[PDB]
Amino acid sequence: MIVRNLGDIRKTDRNVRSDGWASARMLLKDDGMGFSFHVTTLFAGSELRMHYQNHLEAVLVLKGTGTIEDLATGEVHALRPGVMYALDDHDRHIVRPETDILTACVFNPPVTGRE
Amino acid sequence: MIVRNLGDIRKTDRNVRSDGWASARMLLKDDGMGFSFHVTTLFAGSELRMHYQNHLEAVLVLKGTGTIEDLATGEVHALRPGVMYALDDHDRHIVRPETDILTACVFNPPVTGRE
Repeated sequence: MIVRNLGDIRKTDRNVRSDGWASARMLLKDDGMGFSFHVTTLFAGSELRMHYQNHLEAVLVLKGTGTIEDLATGEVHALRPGVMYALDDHDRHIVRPETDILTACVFNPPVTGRE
Repeated sequence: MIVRNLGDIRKTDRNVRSDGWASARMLLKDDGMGFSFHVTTLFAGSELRMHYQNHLEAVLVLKGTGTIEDLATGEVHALRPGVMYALDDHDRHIVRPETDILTACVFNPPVTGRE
């Protein structure tokens, strides 16, 4: 069994920061689960479009509010606690946090942490 | 893109209840992501040992307190918000919620919802 704490991971190189977000990587490919599992903070005021190519991602909103806009349809979806979105390589999206947003994220295949 | 709300799913047959827990299945195998993604409530006072055979599971604690005991080692781990555990078929564990515990859970391969 693995048992790990977010607060511990946040104090390590498994916690990464970029422009507009930070993420604590709880599980990465080398943990062997066949998916990665992250606790990701999306900062207020960012306009985020990143997607790791050749991966699928699911995102559960834990805290905070904002929007996710689907550029394929023009749909603007509310983000708030309990909203989940799922993305592939073909999605064209923009995530815009109103407040900071805390999320639980899953990638398949797993993110490696080496980019 | 998929975008779905916990409150909506909870009102459907994707929300299942058993002895000691209930789960809203956000993503199942038929959603095509290659993992399932659940929001699971573990009830206060339960002593839970279930594991779906031939699956891997990761669990992030969102709310509540309790313990997870590893019968292979005798380790008793605290459950509280931000603790993540991961299990395979070989783990021998008991989860004992003190309060109700809310979790975000990932299974690989995905749960089907047909048992």
